[PDB]
Amino acid sequence: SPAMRRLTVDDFEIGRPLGKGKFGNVYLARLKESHFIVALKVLFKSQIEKEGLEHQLRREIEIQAHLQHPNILRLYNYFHDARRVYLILEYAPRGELYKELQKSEKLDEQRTATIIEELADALTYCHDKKVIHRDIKPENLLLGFRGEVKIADFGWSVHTPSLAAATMCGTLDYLPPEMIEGRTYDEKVDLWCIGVLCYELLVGYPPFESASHSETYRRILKVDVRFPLSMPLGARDLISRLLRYQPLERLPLAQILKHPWVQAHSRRVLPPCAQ
Amino acid sequence: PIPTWARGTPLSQAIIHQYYHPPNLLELFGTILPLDLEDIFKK
Repeated sequence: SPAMRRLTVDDFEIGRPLGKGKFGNVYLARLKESHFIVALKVLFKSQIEKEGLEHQLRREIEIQAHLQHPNILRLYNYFHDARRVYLILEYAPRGELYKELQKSEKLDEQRTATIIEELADALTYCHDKKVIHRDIKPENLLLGFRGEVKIADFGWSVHTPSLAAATMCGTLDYLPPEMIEGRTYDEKVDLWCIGVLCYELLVGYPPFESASHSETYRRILKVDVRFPLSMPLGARDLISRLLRYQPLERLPLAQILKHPWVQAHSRRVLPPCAQ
Repeated sequence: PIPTWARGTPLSQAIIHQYYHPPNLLELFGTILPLDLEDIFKK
């Protein structure tokens, strides 16, 4: 391999369907020559044209060609057909976090605190390099071979979140007051979501969810968080400091890393690289 | 009719090897070149 390495579908052996995205399916595949397993995502050209995401997709490629992180799922490279665009993606052996959560009922303090640091790190990287990222929530997070959290991508297929959509999707919990009301929002929204994610992983369900939509709506704006008495104190503290109405007094990323409870229970370890 | 490699032991063995003994990615997949929109899409 000199400096050519232009790939086609003829360079892959296809294994099994891994799932269906909005734009197209993801297949477990491996390179014929090297036998290196990847997750191949097949986009329909007509679908990305329809939605007017030509620029967004370009930006995804430009970001992924300049930036790398062990807790952000990698784009190795891409090719394209007359009909198709192919993304050669990092394969997440342990699948979707939300699926792992339902199977586990709840995550122990170890797995939860490991994810929270991993995510806090990935997000520090994302804000330093001044790039958009896929909003954090169990559906949008994948798992490595040792349960390392992977943000699925830099969120090019992310749609401007609707109040009505989030209500029906049952994802209203991951929308802070600023978003809920008319008000302007910055990357301080990230801080709220980590607080929500932490509660969800430990308890099994999002803190603000109920049976009524008006109820879930009231509990968010009053930040009416209710912790089960079985909840570890360290965790209750972190979620209390993240889930605050005021964005400007939400525990910053630098201090989520430094938070006693994380320190005490995180078992984060970088996956092996070459050189 | 799923191929043998993408199922059971043969896959978990292949993933385990790929995790603890990964290859040089830059040599395997080359440099990600900017997306040429005129070349790829209509209009």
